[PDB]
Amino acid sequence: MPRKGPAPKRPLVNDPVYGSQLVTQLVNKVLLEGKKSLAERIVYGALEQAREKTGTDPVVTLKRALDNVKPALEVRSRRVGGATYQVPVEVRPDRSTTLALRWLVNFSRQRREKTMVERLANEILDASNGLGASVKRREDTHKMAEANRAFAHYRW
Amino acid sequence: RGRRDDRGGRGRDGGDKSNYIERVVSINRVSKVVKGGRRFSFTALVIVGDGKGMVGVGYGKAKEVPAAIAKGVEEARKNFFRVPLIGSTITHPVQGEAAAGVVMLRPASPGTGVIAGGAARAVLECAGVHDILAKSLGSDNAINVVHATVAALKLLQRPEEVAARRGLPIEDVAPAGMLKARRESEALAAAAAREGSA
Amino acid sequence: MGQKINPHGFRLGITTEWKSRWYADKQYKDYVKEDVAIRKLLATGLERAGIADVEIERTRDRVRVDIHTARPGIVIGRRGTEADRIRADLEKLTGKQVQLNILEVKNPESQAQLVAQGVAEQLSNRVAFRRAMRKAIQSAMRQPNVKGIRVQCSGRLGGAEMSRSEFYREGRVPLHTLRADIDYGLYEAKTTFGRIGVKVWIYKGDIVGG
RNA sequence: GGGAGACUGGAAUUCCUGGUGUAGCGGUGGAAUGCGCAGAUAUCAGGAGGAACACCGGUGGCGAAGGCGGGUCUCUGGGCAGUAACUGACGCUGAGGAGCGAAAGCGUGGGGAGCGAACAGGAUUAGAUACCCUGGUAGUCCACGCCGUAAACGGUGGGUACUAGGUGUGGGUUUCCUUGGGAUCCGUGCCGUAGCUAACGCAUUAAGUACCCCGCCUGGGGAGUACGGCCGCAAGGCUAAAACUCAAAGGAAUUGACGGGGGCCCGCACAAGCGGCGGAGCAUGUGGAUUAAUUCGAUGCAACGCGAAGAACCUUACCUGGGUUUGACAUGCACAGGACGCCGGCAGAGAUGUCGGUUCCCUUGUGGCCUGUGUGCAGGUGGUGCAUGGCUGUCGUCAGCUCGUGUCGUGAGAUGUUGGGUUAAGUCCCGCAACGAGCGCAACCCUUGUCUCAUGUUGCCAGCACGUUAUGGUGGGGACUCGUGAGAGACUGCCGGGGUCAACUCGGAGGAAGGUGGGGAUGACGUCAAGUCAUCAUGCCCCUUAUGUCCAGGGCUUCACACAUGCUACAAUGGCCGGUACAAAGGGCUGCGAUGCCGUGAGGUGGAGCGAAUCCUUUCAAAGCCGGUCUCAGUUCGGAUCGGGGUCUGCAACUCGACCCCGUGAAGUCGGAGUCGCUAGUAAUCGCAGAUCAGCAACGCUGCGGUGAAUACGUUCCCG
RNA sequence: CGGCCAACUACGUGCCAGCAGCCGCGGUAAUACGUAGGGUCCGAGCGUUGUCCGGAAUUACUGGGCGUAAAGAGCUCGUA
Repeated sequence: MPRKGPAPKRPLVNDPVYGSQLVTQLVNKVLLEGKKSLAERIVYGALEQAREKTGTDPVVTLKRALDNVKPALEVRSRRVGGATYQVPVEVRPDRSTTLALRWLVNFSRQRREKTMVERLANEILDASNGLGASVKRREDTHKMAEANRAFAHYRW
Repeated sequence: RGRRDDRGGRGRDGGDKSNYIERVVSINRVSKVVKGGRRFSFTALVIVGDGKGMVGVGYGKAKEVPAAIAKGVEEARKNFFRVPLIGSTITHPVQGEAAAGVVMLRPASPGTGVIAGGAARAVLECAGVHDILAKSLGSDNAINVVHATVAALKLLQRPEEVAARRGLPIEDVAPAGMLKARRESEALAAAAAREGSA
Repeated sequence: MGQKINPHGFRLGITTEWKSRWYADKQYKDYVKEDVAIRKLLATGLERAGIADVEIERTRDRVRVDIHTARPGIVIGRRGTEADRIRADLEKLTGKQVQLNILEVKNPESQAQLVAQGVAEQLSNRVAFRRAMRKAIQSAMRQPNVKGIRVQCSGRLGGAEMSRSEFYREGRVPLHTLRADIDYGLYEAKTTFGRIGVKVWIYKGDIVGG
């Protein structure tokens, strides 16, 4: 389904408890394989722990962390003539939400809390303030993009 | 060309009219490289003719040998060619050229025999000649010497045709010995023909 | 190389019927063993005779062995002398009693098995193989009703060292079409130089006849 | 822009002096030597000096050929046309001969900006005596001479006459319209007949048709080399062999393959993701080493959980030993027979031997039966897949592969099958010296998705009745399933737009489903001397007193290693205990085996009931959900290993079975270079059944269902 | 007694021993090596070697060529 053009994608239902596209998409990216129900227990429990440490709507905290990790430019690896060129490219909306949620989950998974619920709670909170390692990966990705701005012209 | 002697209880071998004289001159397997190997086919240079002096030249392409011979028979069948003679000789010395094929076809006194190489010997043994004297100069081949011999027989013409081209009463076109040979050959045509009527 | 499935085994559900027909629970391995030894017993003298098909219907332990051949007269010599000898040996080799029905095909040249018989038996007899075949695609043509034929011969053709396969045909022989009614027959010539395996495909018609 | 001489012009590069002015400039695929920070590169003003002539300027002019382009002046060469005034064949060619003759090179004397062999450093690289970079001498320039060579090529000696044309452009004369057109002589290109040619091509500027003179060729190397001579300051040029050796070396075109060639396309090919392998332990297989034997096969992709869908004995092909001869097994001869063969007893590892009981069925000649003694002979998992058949893999489920008849070509061959668009596709349309066919692709078939009709037990249970314990359990019922038969339904059929008004493509409706709905089965012509003489069959060769055959024991399971596919892990999305909910498919006769009882548990005792929509595999699962505990640790993670104790299968678990109980408790903290799979019910994870099978090395293979994601911007890059 | 070039089968050695005018035959099924049968061609002879002409239009007077196959002097002027 590449090389024939764009392929049609599956529509994604929203969350029952919270009512967001982004909560369910966070669940499907929490899903270490097999246990979607257990992924729902991790995401739900982590967002009620975010509800405990904020006292507000958890999806607003989620979208504010999701905004504070969301990148605007990504670097490529295109190679013109015997030298590897980091090429910076504009990021689509779905690509940016994917990098935000995927970085959020993976660098929550590196973090050292006891369960997974406390990890994901503390990573959504620290990404809401801006103090997680995932925000530092957003700043390192914009570091590679702004450091490599000149190669971006190819218009590629 | 093997295993031709056969007796069949089938419908027919379809033997019929035109029992002509047919000579197969040469067969060289012709190969063609394609993806993964060689494809062998077959070429048969087929001479057909009757003893009057009508000659065919056929050129058969098939991937079986009797198939190529039969296609050369049908192609020379499609394309005959008239050869003018005197008795059973040829009229006058010619040289034919088919692009490298040189053949000199010279007449001779009768009794001498068809002296020619195997391709020219084939084209002249099918034809109505019995005593001429040829030679194949250049090109050392079968196809070019057959086709050059047929071009050489296209450079032939009647004594009468020459007389007609120049608007001259024969006698006045030939010399006399060759007119005497016309009298001899038409006289034996009369003897064998009137022995053919009775 | 050519990974071509046996087409009588590729249409045995759809068009071509099974050759052996019964029902068997816990008796099946025995019926298989008897079926094998019967077909070995009908290989030799009937392959002299001109055998094409060996069907075995099997009722409540009687047996019914039926053979489709091309000469009732070599299978049935003197009445009961040539028939009841092989019939009686089928009655003794099996632990059963045999009802042998023998019947003629209205032609050969349009049984693929019998075309393979006549071709390979000519090819053991030192004839020219291209005249072998191309004599067979001849006849085996025309006859009634037959919309294609395809003859392949591999092995030491003419006694040569190389094993050259040959491939002659005429008409339409579609193998991938399942409403084909193709008869197939491979029989193997036995020369002194070796064995010349002959495959014959015969496409009778488009007719499903469902 | 024919040549020579003389005088002169500007733009640009470099250096120089002087301003303005600061830390980089230069260079590259990416860099570094290099020039700078003492004032560079940059910019402005002035000066020197050399060489080359932007634009006009090109398929154009001139010259015999080399060759010739800033300008002007001076001297000089040739060509063309027009008139026909003159001479009156004075023409053509030209062996030797003299002259001219690019570039490089040579001599003597000048000149020396740019470029630049050699020559350095830098870089690249395995290594660069190379390409690329920085510098750089002879040279390139002028004067005067040498040299004499070039793909000095139109690869075509010079002269002359003739042989259909069409269209450009250069020089000049004239008839007509009145610059346009015509006609003409000379020039230079592109296309084209006839003719020619081996073919490509040439084709009035011939490679055509003919005449005149000259040069030159006689297979490829050896070799344009030696010897000798001539010229030259030298480098070298010119003239020019032989021995010897090869069976060829060549020309043009054809079909393929190939390219770090071009174009257009596709595929988990990359990208975007997800999960792995490679490190640990084990399970299997292979290499290697061992061995009495480690039977034999299969080594890129396409060998290595592969022949094996089941190695304790058997299997079994191997080894030590014990036996054996018409043999373990057939059948044809002779020859004797009368029972063969059996069920035992004994000795033996067992094969086997020796004793004990039974002794034939037809007939009169033998047959059914064997043993002998021989005879042909059987038997070989002995050899050759480079003698084969059959079966199979692979390129690739890729879109291709051909043929007939016609035409084109001396021929191999081409054409068709190329072109324009389209397709999952040589699918399909429109063109076209082709017109058609065939094997493929598609379709026919199975399964999955919806409904209709038929349909009632062993299957369902709504509406009825009866159960009480336990449930369709039971009388009953066709309503729902479901089971299996027949049938409808997807066709771009219906509407909108692009389409050449063609194919086909973008959207919409209806519909269970939308555009080959999903998955199968289906492998074209051939390739690879691919695989297999061990499934079988088989040609030829070999053994026949063993390479046959019978048995016991051993081996195929050995182990300092190395590879390969898998499984369990390294933990909290987890472990352990308790409670609880949902499958699909299958399997079953000397089989599957329930309640009950005995065990802790493998299991034991027992046999209900079933050849099975019924009985049994428990009413079937596990992951799931609810709850408790564990608190990040070499641990309540992990189970290898080792000890004790058992059960079952089998004549027999030592070498070598699985399972259970108690203890024991190792490596292992997500794994280097590299690399693999996968695009939706997919990946991932979770159990279940089956074949082979007495038992099992099953973590394998084949299937069944459960829960169930992420990503695909797009063809630049790697692979086919 | 491969092909040219009239005339073929078995046995024996299986890249050996050998053959051959050129093309080329021998790697355990050779019509090409050696022996046998058999055939063919010649015949008091029949093969080999050498030397010459022929085929060779391959030094082309009769009777060849020179765009790319070997082959047009680098280009002119001009003596015989």
